[PDB]
Parts: sequence; structure tokens; C-alpha cells
Amino acid sequence: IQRTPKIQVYSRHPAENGKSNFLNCYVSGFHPSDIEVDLLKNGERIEKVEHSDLSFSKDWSFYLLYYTEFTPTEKDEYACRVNHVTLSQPKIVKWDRDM
Amino acid sequence: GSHSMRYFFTSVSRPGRGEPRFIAVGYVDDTQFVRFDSDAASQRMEPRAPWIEQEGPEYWDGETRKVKAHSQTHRVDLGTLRGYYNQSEAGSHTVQRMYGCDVGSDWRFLRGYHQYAYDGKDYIALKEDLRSWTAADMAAQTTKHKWEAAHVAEQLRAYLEGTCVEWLRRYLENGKETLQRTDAPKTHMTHHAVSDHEATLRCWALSFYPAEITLTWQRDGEDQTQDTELVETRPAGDGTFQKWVAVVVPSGQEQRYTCHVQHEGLPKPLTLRW
Amino acid sequence: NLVPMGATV
Repeated sequence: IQRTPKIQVYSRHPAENGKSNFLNCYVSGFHPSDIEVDLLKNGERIEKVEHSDLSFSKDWSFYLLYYTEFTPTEKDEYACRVNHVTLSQPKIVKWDRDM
Repeated sequence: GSHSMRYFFTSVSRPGRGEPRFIAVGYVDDTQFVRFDSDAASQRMEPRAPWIEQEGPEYWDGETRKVKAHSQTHRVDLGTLRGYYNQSEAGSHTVQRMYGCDVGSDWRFLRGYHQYAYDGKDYIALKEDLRSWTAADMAAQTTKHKWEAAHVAEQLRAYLEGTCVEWLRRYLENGKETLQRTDAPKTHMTHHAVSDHEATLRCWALSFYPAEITLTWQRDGEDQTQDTELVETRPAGDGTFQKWVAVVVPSGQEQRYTCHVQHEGLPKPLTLRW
Repeated sequence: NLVPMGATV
């Protein structure tokens, strides 16, 4: 069985320019567990990214939270980039703060 | 209440050299409290909540002993299952196991569970009464016979109805300041126009704990599910959770729509309008 | 508190 990840990209706290915060990429619903997740700032890979300990839902699908400290500014664009066996090409989901 | 304690274990085989990658995590309700990762340097069960750090070296020695033993059980299982399913040594395969106990508001035992999967598919699980097994296919039926003869269900039932509940109670007391605290959702609404005639209302719930929540829309006081989108509840990363639900509405008719929020931390259900 | 497993499949 192969199940494709769902991806949500969002901030830990309400996002205000100039205030320290965390950018999250929550990936869920996937199998098998091997997965590549990058957080991007202006299209470039963020180096200091941590993640949760692998766990899974009742339906056996895995989930992981990847996160990095950031300070939102007005011009910086952020995204999460995910690759998995089920994806022919990396999937990019942009952070949309106005959501 | 209600409350639960659950442990999750994942082992992934590594073709070509050495033992599976094994990751074990323990939760009380929606709070992770312990973890073990075979790739980590310590080779000890590690605390993940401040209240479990109250436990002494004997607790940590014991949990480390048990979790390493768990890892070996999965290592053997991966080999056995490869044999059962006539698979080669070339590919990576996964075993997942979860077990735990639920208690009600009185903290008395409600339900226990113990389930196992191979390559993401049901393999064998304890039935609701904790006395027998559900085996999905013939390989798992061979395992069921083995576990019946060895009275595994009886051991697990004793644990789930006894030790699991007793220790859940202990944790709930030791971690009372956070474990027994409910954080009500902090809610607000946003509005966006897609076109001249269509708008989106999004009802947000932030900063809540535990994760269980219901968010729904009504139109003129009646349930509205068409033209709604509900995201999966997601972790904030600080221990709390977030969710939103959106509805598409004709521009100018926003006043007909109301969002309704139910959560343990709200003594009265909550309503938001634009 | 973990249960002793030990029963392999």
C-alpha cells in the first residue's frame, strides 16, 4: 500500500511581522514512512529544521510535524516542499498567512 | 475525563545491513510524554513532558529495558512476516503496533485496545472484550493460533484493565497542571472575496486542548455542509491544536451564516458571525 | 508504563 501525504503549512502562533514565531509543515496520511520535507524561505532550503517523532493514526497512516523558528517580515515568502514515493515530483505548498 | 494512555511503535526494516529503525512514542491524551528512537545516541527511553521527569532512575531503567525488548520483538516479527508473505530480502517493510487504555470522567476503565499492522494493512488485533483476536488473513491466523496457545490475550487484558489504568491515573495526578487543564479554543472569523458575487467565510479555532473539537456552519439556523471545507485538526507545536472550517457564500449574505464551536473547554457552545 | 511484549508473530 502507498498513501500520498496531505500537507498543511502554517504558523505556531498568530503571524505578526517582527515577532519571533514558528513555521510548521504538518504532513499526514502517508505510507510508507520514508518522506523528505523541506521548509523554504524565498525558494531556498532552510537549514535549521526540526521534526516530531514519527507516529500514526488508527488507519495506520503516518504523520510528522516539521518546524522552524522564523520572524515573519512583509516580503519573505515561505513554503513547504515534500517528496515521497507516491509523488512523481516534489510537492510545494506555499504559506498563506491571510487564510 | 475522558482520558487515555496510548503507545505507538513503528519498525522499518533496513535491507542490506543491521536492525530495523524502531521508534516508540507514548501519549497521555494528546500529550506525548516519552519516546525511544533506535537512531538516537542515548539508547534510553527519554522524557517528553516535564511531569514524567518526576519518575526516578528505576522507572527509566525499566522503561528502557521494556522498549528495547519491544524492538527485538519487532525485529523477529519482520523476519517472520517476510517468510509468511513469501517476500524477498530486497525491500523495506514496516510493522506498526499500538495499544492503550481509555478511562471515563471517573477515571475508571472504559476500553482497551491492541492492534498490529504489516505494511500498513491490518494484521491482528484484540477484539473489544480483550479475550480473543481478529486475524485479517491466513498468516495472521497462524499468529492467532500461536498467541491463543500462549495466552497472550490474557496477559494483555490484565495489563490493559489494571496497570495501564493505574499508571494513567498516576500520570494524570502528577501532570495535573496541564493534563487536567482544558484550553478552550480561541476563535475568530476571516472573510475573502473571490469575485464580485462570491465570498468565503472561515471560522478559526486556535490554541485548544485536547484535540477533539466540532466546528460547523449554519445558514438561517439550519445545518450547512454543502460548499464547506473542514481542515484536519493540526498541532500548533506548543502542545495545543488548530482547526478551521470555511463556507462559500453569496456576497452580501454573510449575515445568514453562523459558525458553531463545541469543545470540552467551553461550558456553553460558542457562536460566531461575520 | 509499557507492557512487556515478547510474543512474536
